[PDB]
Amino acid sequence: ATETQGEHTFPVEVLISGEELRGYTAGEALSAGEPVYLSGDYEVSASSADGGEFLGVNLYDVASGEPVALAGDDCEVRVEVSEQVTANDEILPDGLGTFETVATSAASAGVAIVQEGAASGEVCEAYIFAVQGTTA
Amino acid sequence: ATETQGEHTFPVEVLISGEELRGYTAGEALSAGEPVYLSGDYEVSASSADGGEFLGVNLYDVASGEPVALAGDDCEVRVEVSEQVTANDEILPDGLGTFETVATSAASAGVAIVQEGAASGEVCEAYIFAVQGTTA
Amino acid sequence: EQLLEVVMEGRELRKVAREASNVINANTRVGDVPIASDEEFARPTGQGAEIRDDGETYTTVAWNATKLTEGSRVTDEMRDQAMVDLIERNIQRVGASLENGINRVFLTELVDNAQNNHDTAGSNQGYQALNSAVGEVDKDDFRPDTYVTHPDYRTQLFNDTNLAYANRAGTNEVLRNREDAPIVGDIAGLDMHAAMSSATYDDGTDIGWSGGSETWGFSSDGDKGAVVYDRDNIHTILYAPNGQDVEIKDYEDPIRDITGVNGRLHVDCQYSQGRSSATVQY
Amino acid sequence: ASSTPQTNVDSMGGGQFNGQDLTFEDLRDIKDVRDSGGQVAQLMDYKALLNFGEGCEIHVEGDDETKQLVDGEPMTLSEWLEDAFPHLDLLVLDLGGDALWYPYAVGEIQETITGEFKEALPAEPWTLMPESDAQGKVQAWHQRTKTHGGYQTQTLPADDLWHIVINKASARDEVGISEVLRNKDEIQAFKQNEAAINQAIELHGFPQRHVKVGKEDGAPVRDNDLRRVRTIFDPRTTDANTAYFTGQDVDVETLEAHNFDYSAIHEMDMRNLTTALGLPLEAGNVGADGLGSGKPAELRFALLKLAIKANQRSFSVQFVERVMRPVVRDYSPFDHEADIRLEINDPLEDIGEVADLIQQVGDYMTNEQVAEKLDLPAPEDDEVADSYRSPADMEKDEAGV
Amino acid sequence: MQLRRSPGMRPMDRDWHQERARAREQAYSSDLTSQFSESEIVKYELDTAQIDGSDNPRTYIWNRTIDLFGMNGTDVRELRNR
Ligand SMILES: [K+]
Ligand SMILES: [K+]
Ligand SMILES: [Mg+2]
Ligand SMILES: [Mg+2]
Ligand SMILES: [Mg+2]
Ligand SMILES: [Mg+2]
Ligand SMILES: [Mg+2]
Ligand SMILES: [Mg+2]
Ligand SMILES: [Mg+2]
Ligand SMILES: [Mg+2]
Ligand SMILES: [Mg+2]
Repeated sequence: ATETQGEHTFPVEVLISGEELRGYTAGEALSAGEPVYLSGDYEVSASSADGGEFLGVNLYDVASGEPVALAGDDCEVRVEVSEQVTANDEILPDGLGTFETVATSAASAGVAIVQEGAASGEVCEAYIFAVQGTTA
Repeated sequence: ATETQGEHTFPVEVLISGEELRGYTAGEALSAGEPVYLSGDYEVSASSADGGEFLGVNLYDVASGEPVALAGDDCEVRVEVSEQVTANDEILPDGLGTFETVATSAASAGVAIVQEGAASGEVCEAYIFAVQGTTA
Repeated sequence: EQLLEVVMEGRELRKVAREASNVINANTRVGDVPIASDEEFARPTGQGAEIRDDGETYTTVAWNATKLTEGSRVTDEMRDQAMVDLIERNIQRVGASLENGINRVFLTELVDNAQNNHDTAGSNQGYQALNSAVGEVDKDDFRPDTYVTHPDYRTQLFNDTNLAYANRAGTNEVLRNREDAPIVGDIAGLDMHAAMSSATYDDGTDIGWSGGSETWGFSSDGDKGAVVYDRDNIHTILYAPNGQDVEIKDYEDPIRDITGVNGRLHVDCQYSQGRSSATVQY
Repeated sequence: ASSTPQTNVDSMGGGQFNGQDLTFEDLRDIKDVRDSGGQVAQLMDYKALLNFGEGCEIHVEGDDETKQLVDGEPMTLSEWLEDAFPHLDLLVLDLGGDALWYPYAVGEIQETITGEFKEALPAEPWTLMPESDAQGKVQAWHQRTKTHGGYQTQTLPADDLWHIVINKASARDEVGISEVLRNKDEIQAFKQNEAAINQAIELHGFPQRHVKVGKEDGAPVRDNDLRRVRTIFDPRTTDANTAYFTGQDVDVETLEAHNFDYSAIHEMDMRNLTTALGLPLEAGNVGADGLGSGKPAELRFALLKLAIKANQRSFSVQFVERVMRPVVRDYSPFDHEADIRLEINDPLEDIGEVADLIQQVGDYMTNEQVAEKLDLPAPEDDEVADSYRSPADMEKDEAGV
Repeated sequence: MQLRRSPGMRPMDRDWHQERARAREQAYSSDLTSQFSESEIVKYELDTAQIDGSDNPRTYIWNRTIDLFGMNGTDVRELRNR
C-alpha cells in the first residue's frame, strides 16, 4: 500500500506498534502488508478468502523461498481493505491480498479489529489479536 | 475499585503484569478498571453487555476527550465483578462498568480468565486474553 | 565510484506558536491560571447611605497538558548499511513532529475559541479586514498585537494595492520581499506576524487527532483565514518530566537487535481572555 | 575592517536544542567507553598522562615589577597565582584528561563564604552541552543529570561557567570534537575482535576427545548405550595415570586444537587502534621490526612530542584566558592584563641529555637559564643568576682572591 | 518498525544502490526474467532500474572471431569521433 506526496509515491510503514516479530520461509512470492498463513513446516503463503488461514502479515516483498518477517497478533498494522470499514469492525484476510470485514466474509470471527476506518481500496489501521488455523 | 487497611481506603492498582498498554481518546468520562471498546477512530467508550464490545480496561480516571491508557489482551489485571467468580471462570463486560461471567451473560465467549476468585462487588484478579469487535 | 550520499528533504511546516503566544513552562501536567473579574462602574448613592460591597471575584483557566509523542524503530542491520545517519535523520523527524504538534494544539485553540469574528463576505479582504478585526477586538475593550495567517490570506493581503503600491504603503518592501517585509509585522497596530502552514489546523483527518470546530483556509465561503489577537492572552503550556522541553530517548531493544528513537512533550493551549481575539472569515 | 565577525559558521541549529551536534546520549556513550576499563581505556589514559601528567609551572613577564602588598606581606602576581591555584598539577591533569575524552573540559568559579576566591571547580563533562549563536560563540550551557529512575535538567548562562577545547574541527570551533567518537569504529573493531578471539580460544584453542563406538557398517549403538560408554571415558574423572582397555570396535579420536593466529589478530587490532589514537604502537605492549632504533625511532617520538606540545599550547592558552585572567580580574589587586603564561612540562625529557648540553654550552647561558633547563630554583642573588660563568666558579674566586 | 528489506527503506540501503549499478553494468537487455533471479528482481526492485544493456561495457567492446590486429577489447565509446 502507498501514499502520494506531490510527484512521489511512498510505501507505508506496515508495522505501527508491536513486539511480535517472527521469521518464516516464503512458500510463494509475497508483498508487504499481505495476510498470510502456514502452508508447510515453517512455510508461509498468502491467505485465501475466508476463515482458517491467518498467522500474521508479511512485512517486506519476497521472492519464493526467501526468509519472511511476520508481524503477528499483538501488533498494530497499516493494512489495505477491499471494503469500506469503521472502528470496532472485525476484519479478516480477503483472499485478494487485502482484508475485508467479518460481516462481509463467510466466517463468524476476525483476526484484527479496525482502530481507524478506511474506504474500499484504502489503508486502515488495525490491531491483530488472533490467528486462525485448520479446525475442520 | 478500592482496598481497606485499618481506617484507610486505597486505590487498587489495575495492572498486575503485562506491557501491552496502548493509547486512545476517551469518548466519554471513564474510571480506572472500567472495560472499554472502540466508539470511533482511535476513540474508546464504556463497553455494553453481552460481547462484541471490548478492547481493554481503562487504567486511570479520565474526562471526555482526554487521552487514555488501556491494558490490552496480554495483561493481568485487578477488576471489579458484578457476581461471584472463581478460578477458571471466563468473564466479560457487564454494561455496568464491571465484569460478569460468560455463564450469566447472553454471550458465548469471554475476554478474560479469572485467576483468583471474588464475591459480588469485590476485586478479582484476571488475565485478559481476547478482544471483541463488530462481527455482525 | 561512490554513491550520491545525499537525501532530499520533504515539505517542512512553519513553526511559530512558541514565539506567537505566552509560553508557560509548567511544573505540573495539570494546573490553573487565576483570572480576575472585569472592571465595573461605581454606584451613585446618597449621603449617609451604606457603601454596598461588590468586590473582586475570581475563576480559573485550567490546563491539562496532553503528551504528544512520535517514534521509530529500525533493525541494527539497517543502521549499519544506511547511506546517511538514520538515527540523526529520525531524531530530526521526531523533533519536527513534536514542534508541528505544538503548532496544531496552539492554532486549534486560537482559531476555535476566539470570541469575535469579522465576516468579510468576499469583498474587502486585505488591510480593511485586518483593521475591521482589530475593531471587533476593540469593541470588547481589549487590544490585539499579533496576527496569525493562512497562505491564501497572505496571498490576498499581498495583492492589496494599499500594500503592493509603494506610495500607498510608504515603502516598496512588500513588492520586493513579500512576507519578509518589515511592514507585514507592523500593520493595523499589530507588532507581530505569525505565518502559519495550511496543514497545521486540526481538520480531524490526521490519525490520532479529533478535529476542531472551524475550517482553516481562505478560498471558500466560511473559511477562517487569519486571527487577530492579544499575544499575552493566549497561553501555550509546556510540561516535561525530565526537563523544560522536548525529550528524545535513543534506545536499543534488550533482545531483538532493534534500535529506536522516541520523542515526547506534554502541551496544552488556552485563552486567558477569548474576547481579546477575532477571526477573519472569507 | 570590522569589530564583529562577518563570515558565517555553519552551526546555528534548527532544533528546540541548539542543533545538538552531540546529544546527551553520545556524551553518556563516551562515559561508558571510559568506565568500561580494559585496553581501550588504558590507551586513552596513557594519552592523558603524556599530555598533562608531568605537571606545570606559572610564569609572568616582568613578575618582579608586580610586587604589591596583598595582606601587609608583599607578593608578585606569580606568587599570588601559585597561592590561588595550589594543586594546579592535579587540576591540569584532570581537565586535560577530560578535554581528550570529551569535546571540552568545563566548570565553575567558586568563592569562600566571605567572597574571596576558592577554586576553579570542574563539572562532569558528559552532563553538560553548549548552546551557541549564529557566530558560533557559546551563550548558554544545558545540563542533564541522573536522579533515581530518571533525569533532572537545567540551563545556566555562559556568563559564569568556563570551558576548554583541545580537539577542534576548525580554529572557530568553540564546541570541539571527542577523540572517542572521532574513532568509534576502530574502538568497535578492536572490541569485537577481542570477543571473537575469546570465544574461538574456548571452542578451538584446546583439543577435545571424540569416542566413536561400534563397528563401521556393523551393529548400531543407541543413546542409552553411549551413556554407559560416557561413564567409562568421562574427562571429569580422568587423569595422567589413566589407561583404557577395549574391544576392537571402540575408537578414541581427538579433535585437535585447530590453530589460528590470534596473536596476529591482536597485533593488527592494536596497530589500528594505537595509530588511530595517535599513540606509538609501543604504548599497546606490541613491538615492531625496523622501528625500534635510529631515525625510524626518532621520527615517531618526534611526532609524539609535537602532538603533546600542540595539545599543551592549546590547553595552556585557554586555561590562562578563560580561568586565570577572570580570577585575577575579580579577586586580586594585580593587573589582569599582565603577561601570564602557564607552561606544562615535557613528559619525555632525558635529564642526561640536558646535563650533556649544560656541560657543552653552559659557557653561553646565564645561571638563571641553566637553572630553568635543569628544573631548579633560580639563584637568590640576581647578580649570580644573571651572570654566565658558574655560581660555584664565582664562589671559589670571590672567596679565593 | 522498518527492516532493511522493508519497502520504505530500500533507498537508504547502500547495497540497493550498489547492486542496481551492478545490474545495469551486467545486463544485455530490458528483459529481466531471462537475466535475473526472482530474488534479485524483488530485493533490488529491478523493474524500476533503467536496465536495457546500454550501460554494460561489453555492449561496446569488439570481440571478433579472428583478430589479426590485436584489436579485441577496444571500446567504441572511447574513439575520437565520440
Ligand atoms: K466473499
Ligand atoms: K445479562
Ligand atoms: Mg507477561
Ligand atoms: Mg504493544
Ligand atoms: Mg498476546
Ligand atoms: Mg485545576
Ligand atoms: Mg445595613
Ligand atoms: Mg459587581
Ligand atoms: Mg465581542
Ligand atoms: Mg529580496
Ligand atoms: Mg543390524
